Amino acid sequence: NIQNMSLEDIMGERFGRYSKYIIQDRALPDIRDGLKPVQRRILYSMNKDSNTFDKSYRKSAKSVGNIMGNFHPHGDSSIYDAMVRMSQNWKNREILVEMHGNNGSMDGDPPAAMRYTEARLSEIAGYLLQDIEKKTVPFAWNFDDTEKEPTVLPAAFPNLLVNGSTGISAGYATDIPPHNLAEVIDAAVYMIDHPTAKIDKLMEFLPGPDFPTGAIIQGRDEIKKAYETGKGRVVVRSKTEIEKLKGGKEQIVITEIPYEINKANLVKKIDDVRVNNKVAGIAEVRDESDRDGLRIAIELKKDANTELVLNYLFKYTDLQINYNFNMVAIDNFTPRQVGIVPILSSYIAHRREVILARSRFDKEKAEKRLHIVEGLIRVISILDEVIALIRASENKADAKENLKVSYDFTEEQAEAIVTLQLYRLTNTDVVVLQEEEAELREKIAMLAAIIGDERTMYNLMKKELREVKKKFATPRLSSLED
Amino acid sequence: NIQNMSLEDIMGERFGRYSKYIIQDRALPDIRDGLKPVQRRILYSMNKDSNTFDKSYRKSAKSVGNIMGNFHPHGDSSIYDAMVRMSQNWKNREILVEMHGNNGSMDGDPPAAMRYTEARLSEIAGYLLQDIEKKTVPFAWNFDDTEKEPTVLPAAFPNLLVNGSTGISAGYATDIPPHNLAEVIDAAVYMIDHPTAKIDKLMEFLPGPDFPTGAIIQGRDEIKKAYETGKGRVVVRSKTEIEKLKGGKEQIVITEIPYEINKANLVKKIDDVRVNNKVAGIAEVRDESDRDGLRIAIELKKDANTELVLNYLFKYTDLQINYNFNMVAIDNFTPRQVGIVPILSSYIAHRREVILARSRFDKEKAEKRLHIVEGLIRVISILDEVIALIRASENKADAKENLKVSYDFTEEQAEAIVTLQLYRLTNTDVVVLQEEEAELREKIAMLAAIIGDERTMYNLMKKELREVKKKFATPRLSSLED
Amino acid sequence: KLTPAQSKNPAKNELYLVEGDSAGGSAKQGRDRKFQAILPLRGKVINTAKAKMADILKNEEINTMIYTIGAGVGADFSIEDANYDKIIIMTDADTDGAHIQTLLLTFFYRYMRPLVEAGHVYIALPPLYKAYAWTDGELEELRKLQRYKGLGEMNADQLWETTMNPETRTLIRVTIEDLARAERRVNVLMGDKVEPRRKWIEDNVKFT
Amino acid sequence: KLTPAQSKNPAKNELYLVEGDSAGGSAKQGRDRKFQAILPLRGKVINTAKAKMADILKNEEINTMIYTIGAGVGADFSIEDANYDKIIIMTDADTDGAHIQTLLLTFFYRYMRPLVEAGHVYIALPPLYKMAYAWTDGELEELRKQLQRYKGLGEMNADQLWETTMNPETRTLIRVTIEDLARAERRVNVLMGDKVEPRRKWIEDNVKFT
DNA sequence: GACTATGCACG
DNA sequence: CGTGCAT
DNA sequence: AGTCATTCATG
DNA sequence: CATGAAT
Ligand SMILES: N[C@@H]1CCN2c3c(F)cc4c(=O)c(C(=O)O)cn(C5CC5)c4c3COC[C@H]12
Ligand SMILES: N[C@@H]1CCN2c3c(F)cc4c(=O)c(C(=O)O)cn(C5CC5)c4c3COC[C@H]12
Ligand SMILES: [Mg+2]
Ligand SMILES: [Mg+2]
Ligand SMILES: [Mg+2]
Ligand SMILES: [Mg+2]
Ligand SMILES: [Mg+2]
Ligand SMILES: [Mg+2]
Repeated sequence: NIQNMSLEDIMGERFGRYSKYIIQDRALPDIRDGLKPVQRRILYSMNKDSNTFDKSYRKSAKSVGNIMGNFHPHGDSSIYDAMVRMSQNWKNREILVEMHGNNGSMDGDPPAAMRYTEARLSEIAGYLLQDIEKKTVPFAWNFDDTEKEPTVLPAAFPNLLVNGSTGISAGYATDIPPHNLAEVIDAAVYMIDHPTAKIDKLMEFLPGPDFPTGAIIQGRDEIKKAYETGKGRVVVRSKTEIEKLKGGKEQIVITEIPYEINKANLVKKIDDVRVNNKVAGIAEVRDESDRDGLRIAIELKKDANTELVLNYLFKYTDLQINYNFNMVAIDNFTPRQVGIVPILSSYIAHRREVILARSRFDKEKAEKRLHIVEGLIRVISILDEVIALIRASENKADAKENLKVSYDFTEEQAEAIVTLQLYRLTNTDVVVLQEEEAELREKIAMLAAIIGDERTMYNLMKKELREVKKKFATPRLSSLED
Repeated sequence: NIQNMSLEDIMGERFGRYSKYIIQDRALPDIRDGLKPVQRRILYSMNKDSNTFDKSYRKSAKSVGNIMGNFHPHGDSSIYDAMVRMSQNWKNREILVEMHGNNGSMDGDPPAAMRYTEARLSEIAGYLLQDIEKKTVPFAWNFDDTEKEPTVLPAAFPNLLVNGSTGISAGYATDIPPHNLAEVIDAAVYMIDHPTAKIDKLMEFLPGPDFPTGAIIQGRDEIKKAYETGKGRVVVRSKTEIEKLKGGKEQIVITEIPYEINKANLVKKIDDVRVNNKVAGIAEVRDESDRDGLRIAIELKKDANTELVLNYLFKYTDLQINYNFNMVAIDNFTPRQVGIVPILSSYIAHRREVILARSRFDKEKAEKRLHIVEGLIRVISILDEVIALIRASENKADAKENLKVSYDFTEEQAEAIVTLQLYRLTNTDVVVLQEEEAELREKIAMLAAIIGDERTMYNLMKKELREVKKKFATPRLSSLED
Repeated sequence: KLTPAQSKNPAKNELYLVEGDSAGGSAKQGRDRKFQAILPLRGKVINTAKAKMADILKNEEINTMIYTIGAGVGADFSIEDANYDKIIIMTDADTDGAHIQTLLLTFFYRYMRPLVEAGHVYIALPPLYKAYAWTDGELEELRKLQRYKGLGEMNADQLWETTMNPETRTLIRVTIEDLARAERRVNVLMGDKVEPRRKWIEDNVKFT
Repeated sequence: KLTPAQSKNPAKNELYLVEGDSAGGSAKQGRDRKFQAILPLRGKVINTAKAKMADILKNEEINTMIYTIGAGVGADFSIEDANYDKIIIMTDADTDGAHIQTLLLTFFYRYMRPLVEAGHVYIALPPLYKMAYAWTDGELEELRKQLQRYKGLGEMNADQLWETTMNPETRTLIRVTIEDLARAERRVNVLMGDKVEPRRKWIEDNVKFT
């Protein structure tokens, strides 16, 4: 009716349970696909439901609830909130979810409720899922025990670096900034040819982060330190033009701001300086952003030191800030502080297991069909005899022992033949089959090569990484300086 | 760029627009299946999804989101709140939804949030959907114009009366109380045999409402009035015993209360009588209801006129209320005030439409096959020549054409024949086929009769109604008096 | 509540009364901030015929609306001391959208009559289809489809192009043609008395 | 917020601290209104090892726990003036359930040491399974000879809860006793304290990620 | 349908 | 102080 | 995750 | 004042 427990021997068990879980399965990304599980499920789920870039939008509530009843047993709102972020193009460098309707803003105001918005996977996310139908990735049982889910996605590009993460667990947290997709691929590709690549060389391809929010990044030194140890402190500064106004008045105009910064607060906190007269000479602050462009006018008074105002704002507001790398992720089930190399290596590693897994799957398919086709080619030259033989059999099974015994077909061939629809006897054309049998032998040859030669496989992996780069490559947004 | 309209003309197109919709398509039940469109959408969706009484419960959020994306384009909350109500056994006489988890109480604390609960259709609910897959009810397009949805359900029992409806719209409202399944079915069966049946006689079978919260319904005359004109004011009074207590004191003990009355608010409003002392003699009010019983003890003082108190509470609380019939429903797309008679009439007419529709369907199926089977029985008489004709044909199309022209097979059979799997050639048993040819001819004769004989048809309808009664019938809860 | 225009200007400034916090949000985004303010109507606007003038003034959407226009209510109402050249009611192209337009219109007729008779009160017609079409007759001619179920599924750049751009927007102006025929029409649809409304509905609504 | 027991009585009355309003409400229905009180813990509970005693006295859960147990808090805490003879923590059987147990316990330890030291702080073990009921994956596999996998408390109807966890003569129940007083201050401080390094290291030393 | 407070790690 | 999955 | 207000008709 | 689908 009652058992007793130590306070020590309890907090131990309890907190250890929550510690483990919130680390492996909540707050930190897998080092290969760059996803926290809630994100992976959203993606796997929408994909299963055919909710993709090429097809109509689904009401969000439908996507969410299906997630929540098939894979993720948590708040509907948490799931929605996550889904919304993956769609905000000022937090993700390369957005994974497209969403019709109010999905927030840089001004921080809240997105429309899950009942109003429609959504679907971005074309890019498709590549995160590529080949999943092909037994290329380890599946686990879902909380129900009713359906298998993937533990990691195939990742046809290296999501972790491209879209970043962040990041608060127990005993560990993570902040990984987003990166220009093309650069990361350039790095990965070099490292594929050059396993032992030093950070310095990789940095000729992958020079630093590329924020979707744009702006100026400063600190080659700390960027190296970060790419080496997983931690570093870089500086992000706002992009700023200076316009002359009539009457000898000048105007500081802001066109880009620092990652993770709320435009609306920033604007107040600046007007806050003006109001408090903290720095001499500010006439008026004005957010002049509109549906197609960010723009903050900080018009100053006549005879005002414009370099004094700008410098003060950079220091005492968020017009310029510190970004801190804290690159933590989950490798062999453990949290792991990691730099550029443990990342790209793990990615390449994984891209390997996948291409290998995929290539067996396809080989085996092609083998089985080649087998059937080989049988169908013989059948044709003995069509009549075969028909006659079947006609003479007592039933289905007997027709097969007869096809075997009399013509040495295999079970699998016999089955194929015996289940052919009558009208097929009008398709008696060997040369089309002989063309497929050839198509097939070549396919099997190519795949076998992939499977038995590490170099051949890595070149596949480069051909593909490049294809992705050609398809999704876009210009840098953040400039660098040191 | 800008065009003007009258106030008189703008309030017209607006209020007419809204009115029409909120009457035909929101607040009021179809007179035949008893459902407002949201409830119907709820049941049809869950059913399409196999979320049925015989299968694991689903997370409510999955269901709700699926309703919202396929059929009901509105609040996820509204939809849920509806779903939850169809599952509260103290609002519905016969609940259509089974929900695991906190779905509320007669104390009217709110149900657990959509994210916690699970649900499925009740067994009886299935009977509302019986035969929907046989083209027995008109379908329309959803808002998407992507999916059809039923405009009314097949209603294998008469839901409108059994479960009730309420009931606020524009220019109209509706209050129909629930009734005993068995009593309603008994009435409908009588009317089937006696179309011109008078109310007085129908009331021998269906003497009054049967609230699921039971209690005492007083006013045989107004029940009549209501069954006649669809309006009528009746009295509902709580079931009360009186216990003596060791002290010369007495206790009033409430065990059933009036439909739609909040137990927690009642208990409070009564204690308010005690606390204000509007009436002398109340010592304590105790809600003593547990998970398997309703019980409110009103402990009186010594020398305290218990008739006087009980009468006061009946008057100045909801211990006793008036219930007003306002039976409005949708007959022919129109809001219509109706009594017992057009209700049973419309039901019966509906069940006829269904049974006719259903029998045409099953018949068309039986025929399409019996036709195939005839062809096959022939093919065997001429197997060798049919194989030779296919052998000699150029392709599926040409073969079908040859079977038609050379042997008078029809398209449908020429299709069947040509798409037979080779192993079928093994068989020559014409008997088994013949047995099926018989079973099929019999089935068609049976179904044709139904369609062609109004009485055969009505007999079937009675038979079915009775099965439903034998299966789901349960005793009265509310007693009657005048 | 209110998201205000940047610069105060009676001659140009426009007031957008949006049905919904959600759409209120797409409006803040798609608008032109220099002269377009946004006031969401969160929930169904009170009926200003049925309710008591007591509970009418203790109403949040009625307060912030009389106060955001700065002319006051009743006959203490100065149309010269307004705050907007135009006032724009923007709702979903749905039934409840219609209903809302219907309640807002009775409030202005009842308690700011000058504004409607001065032609300052408009109604935005959002698109029904997507080129863009407003009628099922304007679409089938555009076939030589995304079906908007409400403002909430429209993106800011789209909302502007189709219904907020003072140079690309279709815009209905409310006028009082026959003052006394507009008092009956209004008092019957929105009044406290049910029976007259039923008859109106019966006579004018074609259930088919 | 609080649902009181119908009869005051420190000798029998139980206080149920339930994870969340949904389940708090299921418990409101399944209880025995004569001696069982329910107090919903709406949300994650404040870490009283990290936060400043100021922000602590200003937190509604802690205040309405201290002021319904009727014994004040801290060193001005008379054990004799309590209201309940058994305080029952009842949380979903999930990780975050486990997390709450962690936080509530650190609080009693920290600001009501006399209440646990006297064995008045219990923990309800809800059922993990239903095919009857089973608590351990081992207690399960034995039933399949003689499965609804409870994902939380909010998925159970009231007559279910009462029978398996709330009914005094049918419930399994943990009693939190303190064995090594000085070896708890350390176990608690490592895990719930402000300093982060120790906790990271304790996780590295005890949690097997396998 | 927007609002409100917590945990967790990190400058 | 704010970040983002959780309660 | 509970909470707040309004429509609509009726007694 | 409470009802139940809607904003
Ligand atoms: N005591 C706290 C103040 C209010 N509050 C919230 C909340 F603010 C947000 C949220 C949410 O945003 C939220 C979500 O689904 O995203 C869920 N909850 C509830 C489970 C706690 C919230 C709660 C819980 O209620 C109590 C606490
Ligand atoms: N101005 C009103 C006060 C608070 N309130 C509610 C509300 F109380 C409930 C609800 C709901 O219960 C509710 C639901 O989906 O069930 C929806 N809404 C919003 C669409 C109006 C509600 C709103 C709207 O916000 C404003 C109004
Ligand atoms: Mg939240
Ligand atoms: Mg700064
Ligand atoms: Mg609501
Ligand atoms: Mg009464
Ligand atoms: Mg709408
Ligand atoms: Mg839980």
